[PDB]
Amino acid sequence: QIVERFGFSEIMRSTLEKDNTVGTDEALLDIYRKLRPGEPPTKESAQTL
Amino acid sequence: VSGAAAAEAALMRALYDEHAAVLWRYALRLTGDAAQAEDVVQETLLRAWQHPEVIGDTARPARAWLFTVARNMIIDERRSAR
DNA sequence: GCATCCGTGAATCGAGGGTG
DNA sequence: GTGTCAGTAGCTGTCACGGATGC
RNA sequence: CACCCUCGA
Repeated sequence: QIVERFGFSEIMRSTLEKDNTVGTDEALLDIYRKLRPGEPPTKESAQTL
Repeated sequence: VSGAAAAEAALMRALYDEHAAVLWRYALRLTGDAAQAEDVVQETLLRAWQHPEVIGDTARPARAWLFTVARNMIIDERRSAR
């Protein structure tokens, strides 16, 4: 669906391609450990904030 | 044997990783000073290691016991220190 | 072997007044 | 002595430049 | 004295 919305631009396609991790529950923990480092990452502890 | 004297460490390093980075924030908001908070955290966790009658019952909230330790130490500094 | 990012620096003197 | 969730503010509205730092 | 403000050539 992301490709569906931002497909008219090559820069967004290249962003989704050059991405490191894929998955709804993966990028979420990525954000958590970069936003509040040093804490155990719970799926719901990140979904809450 | 020696594995037990190592189990003590691996028990602390396993609560640090789950509670120090959160206890820090508590003392931070209450002091507005990350340096003191840094100090208070070590003071508190040393007491924790010194008081094993609290972490043994893993099923009970340790974090909740820690917050009060710190919250008390800060005010102890906030006595007639003015 | 090379782009990124770190650290350095950025006019002179002078008056009064407040707070931590 | 302490014991159920218990969790920053603030902020990027400067810039030119050289060279160690790092991918 | 630490910062802060306002100002003068």
